[PDB]
Amino acid sequence: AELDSLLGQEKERFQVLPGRDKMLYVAAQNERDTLWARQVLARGDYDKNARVINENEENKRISIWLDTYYPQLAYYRIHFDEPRKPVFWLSRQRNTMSKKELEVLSQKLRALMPYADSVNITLMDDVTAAGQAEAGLKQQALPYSRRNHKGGVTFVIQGALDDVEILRARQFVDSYYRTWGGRYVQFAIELKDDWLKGRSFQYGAEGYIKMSPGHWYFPS
Amino acid sequence: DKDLLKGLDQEQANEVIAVLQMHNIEANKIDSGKLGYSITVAEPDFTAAVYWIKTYQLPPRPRVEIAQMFPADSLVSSPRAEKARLYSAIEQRLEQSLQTMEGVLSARVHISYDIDAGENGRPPKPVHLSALAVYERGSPLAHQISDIKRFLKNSFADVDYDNISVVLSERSDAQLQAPGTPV
Amino acid sequence: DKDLLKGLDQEQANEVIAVLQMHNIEANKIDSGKLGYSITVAEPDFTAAVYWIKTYQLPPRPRVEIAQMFPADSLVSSPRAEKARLYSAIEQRLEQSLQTMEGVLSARVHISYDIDAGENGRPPKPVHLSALAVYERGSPLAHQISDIKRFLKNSFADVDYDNISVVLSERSDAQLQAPGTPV
Amino acid sequence: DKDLLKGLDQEQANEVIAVLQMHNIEANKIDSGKLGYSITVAEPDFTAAVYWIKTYQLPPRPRVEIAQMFPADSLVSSPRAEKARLYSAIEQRLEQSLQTMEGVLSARVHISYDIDAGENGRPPKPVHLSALAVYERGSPLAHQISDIKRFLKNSFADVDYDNISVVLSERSDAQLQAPGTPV
Amino acid sequence: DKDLLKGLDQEQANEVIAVLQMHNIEANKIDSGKLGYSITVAEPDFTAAVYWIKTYQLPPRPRVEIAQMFPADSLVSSPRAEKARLYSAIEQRLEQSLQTMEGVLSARVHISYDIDAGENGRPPKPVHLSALAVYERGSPLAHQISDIKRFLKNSFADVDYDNISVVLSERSDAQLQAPGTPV
Amino acid sequence: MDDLVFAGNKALYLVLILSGWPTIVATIIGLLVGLFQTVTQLQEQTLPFGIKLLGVCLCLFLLSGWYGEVLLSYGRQVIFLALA
Amino acid sequence: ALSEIKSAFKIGFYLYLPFVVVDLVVSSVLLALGMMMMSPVTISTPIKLVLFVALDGWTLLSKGLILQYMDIA
Amino acid sequence: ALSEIKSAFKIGFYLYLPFVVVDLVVSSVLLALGMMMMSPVTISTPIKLVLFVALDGWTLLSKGLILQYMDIA
Ligand SMILES: CCCCCCCCCCCC[N+](C)(C)[O-]
Repeated sequence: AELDSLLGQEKERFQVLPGRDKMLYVAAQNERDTLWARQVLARGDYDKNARVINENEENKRISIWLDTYYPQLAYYRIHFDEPRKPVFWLSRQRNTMSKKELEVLSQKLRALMPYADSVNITLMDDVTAAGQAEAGLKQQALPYSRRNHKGGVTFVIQGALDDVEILRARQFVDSYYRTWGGRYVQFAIELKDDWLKGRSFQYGAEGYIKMSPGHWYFPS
Repeated sequence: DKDLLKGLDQEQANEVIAVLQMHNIEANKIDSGKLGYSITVAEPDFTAAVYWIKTYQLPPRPRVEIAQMFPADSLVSSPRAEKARLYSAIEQRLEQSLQTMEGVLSARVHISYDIDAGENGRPPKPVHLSALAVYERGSPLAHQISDIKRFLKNSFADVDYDNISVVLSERSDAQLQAPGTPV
Repeated sequence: DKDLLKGLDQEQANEVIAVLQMHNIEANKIDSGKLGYSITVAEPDFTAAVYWIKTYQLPPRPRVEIAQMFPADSLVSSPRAEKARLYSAIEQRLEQSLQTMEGVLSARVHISYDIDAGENGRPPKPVHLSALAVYERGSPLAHQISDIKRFLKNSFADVDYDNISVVLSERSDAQLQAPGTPV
Repeated sequence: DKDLLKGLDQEQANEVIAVLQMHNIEANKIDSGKLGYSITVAEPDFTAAVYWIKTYQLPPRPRVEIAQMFPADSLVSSPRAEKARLYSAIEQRLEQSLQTMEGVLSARVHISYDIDAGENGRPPKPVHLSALAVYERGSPLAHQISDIKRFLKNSFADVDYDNISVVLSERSDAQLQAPGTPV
Repeated sequence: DKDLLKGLDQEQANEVIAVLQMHNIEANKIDSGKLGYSITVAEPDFTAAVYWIKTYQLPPRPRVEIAQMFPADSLVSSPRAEKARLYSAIEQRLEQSLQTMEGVLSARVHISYDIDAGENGRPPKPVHLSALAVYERGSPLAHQISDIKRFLKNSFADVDYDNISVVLSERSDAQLQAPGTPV
Repeated sequence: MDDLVFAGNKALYLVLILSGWPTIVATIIGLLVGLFQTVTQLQEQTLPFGIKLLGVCLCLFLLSGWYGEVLLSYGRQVIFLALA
Repeated sequence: ALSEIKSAFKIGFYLYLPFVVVDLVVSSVLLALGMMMMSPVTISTPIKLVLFVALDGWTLLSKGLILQYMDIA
Repeated sequence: ALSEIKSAFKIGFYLYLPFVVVDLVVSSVLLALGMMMMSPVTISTPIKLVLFVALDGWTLLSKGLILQYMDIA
């Protein structure tokens, strides 16, 4: 009675991989599927050892290990489109390593992932990342401000946004985050009430708002 | 077999069954007539079934509508009760109309009850509306919010596009394959 | 066979059948008379049938009309109640007239109830109207909105084309072939 | 044979039969007296008949008239109620008059119920009228709208041609040949 | 076996079982019908079960809703009572609507009851709202607070984003494996 | 007009209902106490005159706690109609 | 002058109605108790006073009368 | 002025109650004696007068009114 026979009728929903640790690994695509699988093991329908895994869990676990042994490494994300050969994206500018050091890193990652045969390390450009973010916000016609720091970029999107804007912003941010993660570029979205509706005012270098006749407000 | 719940309504029981099947728990529905429905599961699945029943706070409540608080069996109704019943009927008739639009599966609507004061000697306040709706997969949500706003705006004497909030979402993946039976 | 629902009436049962057949689920309707109709399906389809019943929130509600909140049985009733009944009858008569135009399959109408105020000491506000309708396939919707607006404008003392919202949609594809029986 | 509907009225059954025959579905009407009429079809046609019943929302309602909301058989009447009955009868008498014109098959009329305010303290508003009608094939619609407008204008104290809306349409093709019987 | 609790209802029993299972205590639920449910455990686990029953203050006493203090069914009512029932119905209808959003497992909502002043003569005061909600694991909480605020803002005549508090949390780890039986 | 018509009908109606229940209930009591003389003289209603005398005050007090609310609602309604 | 007088009588009419209701009800209850000979004025008058103070009729009248002419916000 | 009047009615309300009670007692006694065809007012007005004077109602009333506004000492 193989494990694949126990997961259901839809076969291609899951992928079973043997590991050097003498344990079966079940690769899932999302939380719902993850729990659909975990139930089988927790019920005890299978007699040998098995484990369930997914991309978000593995990214978190590996980042927690990196925090301890490489506390200054600049990197983006690990992609598991092909689970036998993950791809690890590192910053070209912020890192400084030799080829030997990169190889050592590769081998230690391979020891953390007993289901993978090798890990490919690829160097990506930060300017590219930041540019794709800004281009996407322009494409969506959102209002924004950009702030630059030594190791990160922050985009502030705040005001009296409309429903359409909220929806399109949410969709875009969700798309970008899945590609680049949240380490280098951050988006801050904030709603605030419109002070200016229905009031006459001067705008320019010397703006002010008439709160009413006889009352001047000078923000600065 | 262990008893989870008894004396359920038809529309509670079907919701529990749906939630357990989603998590791969095979369940059974039994009818006792005047005693209602009973739900049962196997022992290996009992723990999980308990955890999910708690986490979703099942069985579900009856659904609440403002007109229940002001039953028309009255010797006298104040202005306040009549106006409340009125608005609580409009809310329901709007939801029932939105479900007829193309591709909408379900929706909910809310109206700002000014009726919590009579406007007694006071100028009237404008109306605000909120709506939630669920769409079929592959729908251009951005392009469909416009239709809803346009439709709601003219349903009332004075409404501004600024005062209408609309939130849309897509249906989740379909649960077609049956759960596995414990070995 | 597993029981999905009991005690339905005729118009609830026919809706449940229509929805399940659309998704390729063969279902059976049984009549128990004073006990109503029952719906049954095969085991291989039980899971899917449950999921769709949840997704569409079946069985459907009874249809709501504002005249139900203000029964004409009442021995004395205020001018507000009467004005509400009046409007809630005009709405229905309009829907029934639109359903006679060429190509319309079904429709809905909504009117701005200014009776949310008595308009005491104040001028009465202008009327606003909203309408939904479904057309036969191959109809020039753009050219047909004009007729509806023209027809609605004159049903009230003061209405502007700007205050009339109209939303149209086409009928979905016809379900003519029967679903397959489980092997 | 599978049962579609039970307990229909005569005028509901004939409408259903008409709609099914138009789509090539052979149906049978059975009379149970106090239990009403029943409609049945063959299995190969069951699916289609269900889908059409949902698409048209059969069986049809009764027909609403505003006088039904303010019955003459009632112990009390406000002036508003009397005024409503009056208008509701004028409408029906116009509908019955137009059908005697040459070529008109059927018609419907609507009047602006200005009575939804008392016209107290204020000058009364002018009347507005709307009419729908259906003509036999080969009729000059353009040359016939003039007659209708002329006729309607003088039925009220103050009406302008600008305030009268008229919509005309032709009869669809005749359904003369019988549907084919399932093999 | 030692008796922990007797005469429980169905919801209290399932709550206790859930809490005990989380801490690895195997418990049994017994039904005595008119006498309710009873919970029992083994002696080696009696001490622990006692300590947790105290620490969580079990069994849970039932949910409070403000309409319970001013029960609608009465011979008499007063403006304060009516206004209270109204607000206590809007609260419940909003919570029931939020639980339909994508990912939300449960939520709770609170409204500022200004009715503790009559708001007669004294001018009425602006509304404040608070909400708690629990999400499925892997949800961008930061990006989801905006939607909630947007939705709530338009449910009332006068609300500022500054006056709406929202607190979100994720679901805890799932309890799927059964506890071990004492040796 | 229609406001004057409404408030007048509502007055006649309120009189009919508020005077209904007391006289029906008193009829039922007086009937059953007259009938069960057919078994026993049933002194314990009417013999303790002090208790019969207290009963009237008790009845009037309780009744006012059910009707004053109604009259208050009616009063507010008519004043609103008169001035607004 | 004439239109004002008329509108005043109209108001007075509405003010009378609830007290008329009281005056009838109290008599019918005294007849139900058989005390046919007692004059009901002795009991109806205090009820009327109670009703008027609980209704706070002076505040309502004084406010609404001014509201008919002024506009206050 | 509009608040003073309302206070006056509030006070007088509570003073009416005991006299009402006395009227009910008299009527019930005449019925229990069956001495039906006598109007009770003729009997109860002497009783109300003698009772209130014998208790100096006017004195207590005057003190109770002044003590809202002064201390007599
Ligand atoms: C003998 C009892 C008399 C009770 C009179 C109550 C006032 C009725 C005023 C007329 C009300 C009916 N209305 C407005 C249609 O005339």
